[PDB]
Amino acid sequence: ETLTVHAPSPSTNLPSYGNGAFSLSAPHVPGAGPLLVQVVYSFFQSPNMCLQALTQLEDYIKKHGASNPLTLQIISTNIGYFCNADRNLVLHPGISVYDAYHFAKPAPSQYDYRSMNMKQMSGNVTTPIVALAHYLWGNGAERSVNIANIGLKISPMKINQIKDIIKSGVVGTFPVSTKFTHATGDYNVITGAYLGNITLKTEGTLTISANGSWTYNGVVRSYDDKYDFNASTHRGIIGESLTRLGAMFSGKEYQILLPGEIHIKESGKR
Ligand SMILES: [Mg+2]
Repeated sequence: ETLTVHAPSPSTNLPSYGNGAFSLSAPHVPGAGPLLVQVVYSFFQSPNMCLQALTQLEDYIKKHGASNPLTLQIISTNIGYFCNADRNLVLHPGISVYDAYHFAKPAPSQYDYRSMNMKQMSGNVTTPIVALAHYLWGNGAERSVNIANIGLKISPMKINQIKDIIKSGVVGTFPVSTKFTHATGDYNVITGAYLGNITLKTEGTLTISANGSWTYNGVVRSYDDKYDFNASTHRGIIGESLTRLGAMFSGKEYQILLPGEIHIKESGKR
């Protein structure tokens, strides 16, 4: 019968992340000055800022109680901080996750989910927690992320181009047109967590040379129209955090849209 967490709103949001009691913390580096500024800037670009945040939420529940009102305030506020930052990243592309999280207007503690929530997610490291947001509070509404933002790394050796073990190469030219399943969770802990396994389509050329070396020059887009956000679809360590949290609190399954197209070129040797 699970617990409800109040959506982020000025009316209920705590004044700061962790209400002061805990914080996002970079790795330790000796020194002072602008050096330390770089350290926190790069830490907000790491997937570890997302894992730390989730872990610190999980840790606080264990220590204080899932139904403790303050815990419930903390889940809501903290997620909202992520929701606000991810909003800044969508509305100001190519800016730093740090500056997105810390942009003073609008105030991050004044984030209002009901009026501010967006279909579009950035695909940056903030997105997994925002994906949790939309489960908690989205009411099965549809979301979206561009495939150009999910940090795709293709390894043609895992596709249908692997049927080059036929040694036929060269050339040089081999037309490729295939659908394939791609496990983002295998290498990308951000994307794996909320998208997990996706189905992709690729058209392009495979260039194998006389000495076993090969290049695949092609285009990738989503094969399936949509993907389900539920516990069975989460992949990787962060996905596991999402699953444990989502079981504990009330929410609704939704679909995520994956539009757009990328260009890849990937080489190797037999
Ligand atoms: Mg790190």
